[PDB]
Amino acid sequence: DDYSLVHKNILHSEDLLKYILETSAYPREHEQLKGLREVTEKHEWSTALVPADEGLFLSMLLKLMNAKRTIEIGVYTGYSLLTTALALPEDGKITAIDVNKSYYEIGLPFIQKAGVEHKINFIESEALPVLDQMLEEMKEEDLYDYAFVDADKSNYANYHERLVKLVRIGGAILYDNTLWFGSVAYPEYPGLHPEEEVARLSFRNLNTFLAADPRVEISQVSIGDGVTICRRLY
Amino acid sequence: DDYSLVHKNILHSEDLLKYILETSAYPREHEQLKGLREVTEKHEWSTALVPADEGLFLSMLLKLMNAKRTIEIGVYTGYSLLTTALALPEDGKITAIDVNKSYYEIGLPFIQKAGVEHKINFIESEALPVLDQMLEEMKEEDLYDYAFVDADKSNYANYHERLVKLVRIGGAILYDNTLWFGSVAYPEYPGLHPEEEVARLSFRNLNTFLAADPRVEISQVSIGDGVTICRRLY
Ligand SMILES: Nc1ncnc2c1ncn2[C@@H]1O[C@H](CSCC[C@H](N)C(=O)O)[C@@H](O)[C@H]1O
Ligand SMILES: Nc1ncnc2c1ncn2[C@@H]1O[C@H](CSCC[C@H](N)C(=O)O)[C@@H](O)[C@H]1O
Ligand SMILES: Oc1ccc(CCNCc2ccc(O)c(O)c2)cc1
Ligand SMILES: [Mg+2]
Ligand SMILES: [Mg+2]
Repeated sequence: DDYSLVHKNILHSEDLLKYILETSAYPREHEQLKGLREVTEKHEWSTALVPADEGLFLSMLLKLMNAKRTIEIGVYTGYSLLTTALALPEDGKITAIDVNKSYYEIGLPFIQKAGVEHKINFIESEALPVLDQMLEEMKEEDLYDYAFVDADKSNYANYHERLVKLVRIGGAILYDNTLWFGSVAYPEYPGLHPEEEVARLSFRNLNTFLAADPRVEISQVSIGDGVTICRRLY
Repeated sequence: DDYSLVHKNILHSEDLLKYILETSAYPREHEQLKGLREVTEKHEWSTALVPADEGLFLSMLLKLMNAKRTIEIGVYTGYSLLTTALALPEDGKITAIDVNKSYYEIGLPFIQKAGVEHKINFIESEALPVLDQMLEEMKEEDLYDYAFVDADKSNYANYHERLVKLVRIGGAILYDNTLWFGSVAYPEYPGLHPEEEVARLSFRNLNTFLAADPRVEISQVSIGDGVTICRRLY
């Protein structure tokens, strides 16, 4: 009623997305992930929730690459965070960052019931100052295997400049929402809320930049709202 | 053309697909992959060609899991095979299986000029006999890291029972076309060629079976025509 893109999906039909969720995603969704999702769906910002089919995709990536130490930028109620914590080994460690811990406390009971809260170091701050402080203290043997970026959309390019130094060589950086409900496909797009237009132009610039960035290999994956996987080359 | 689905997209517009390919895939596509794709686009069976954005996704998965030995079932002109060979290290090895070597001869010059043909063992045969002989010969030290299944659609479930024993624990099995142009989303779908309808039902059964299969964790990804990633648990 205030933002324009919230009822749009990138697949050709709602029926196909429902088929995917019902056939493949929900039967593989942890019970605490199911709980966190269903309370979040009643929250006013439920449009920002990472969907269940994308969540299982993040879980698969974490396990295939044997991730141990991860960083999560943009937590909200914690669906992707809890997804990550359940995918990591028992000794896995996550640095979670979000300006608003009130959202996080919506999901924390489910994280606790899942028995994975011990893996999480939550920092209530803006992401950039923490990443900049991490650049001064980071030791080469302390680099992250994996980074999920899902915070302020207009700041992804700034996040990238830090994360290509905070993630190990061969580690992964994942940028959520890089297709922005399909609106990135046109130079001009009508009738968006000013912040949705800022994010749209930001993603158009980020997609072009990442495609030309020699520090990484990339794969833009038309899952959820678009996820761009980056792999650090040096 | 006899098939009915060949031109249907699973994204909501051609413009979105073309944005992804033009922005994120084509600029990252190896020169020999581009040449192979262009020749194949002129072939009568170009519909079955793995698309460029999915190719980068397959390549990203291989590198993040540091795959070294792979199997490829369903080669055609070799786009995904070349993709796999370019991702592997210099001493990587691939077993490629297809019933029609003449398709493979179309892309072979591009594979050779990429300098990666030495990694490929091409077997001109039906996949099931080869897979069965592989299970009779395979030692635990020889198990594959990664398997890409993209051959006779109605036989995926049969391939699956062999491949869950031929990929290592923690190894990945990927099935192509698991969304089948979106037509899997409904119990019935009018206007299909008979063997288009057989594949559709075979994928509907396959997707339900894979979601319940305790031997693997899965992730169905709405990229290309749908890719289902399986990871062997035991
Ligand atoms: N500058 C900033 N630094 C850190 N977090 C920020 C931020 N600006 C916005 N955010 C947070 O980023 C989140 C985006 S919604 C994130 C969704 C979440 N990944 C999921 O799994 O569902 C919001 O919770 C918002 O509070
Ligand atoms: N029983 C069988 N065993 C092995 N290959 C088969 C087969 N039946 C069909 N095929 C082959 O499977 C291929 C499917 S098209 C595969 C496309 C390819 N993966 C790409 O990257 O473009 C065809 O080449 C067909 O010849
Ligand atoms: O300042 C904004 C930016 C965008 C909107 C519209 C969509 N709401 C944000 C959103 C949507 C999906 C996500 O995945 C995500 O992280 C966030 C509203 C206010
Ligand atoms: Mg998001
Ligand atoms: Mg295919």
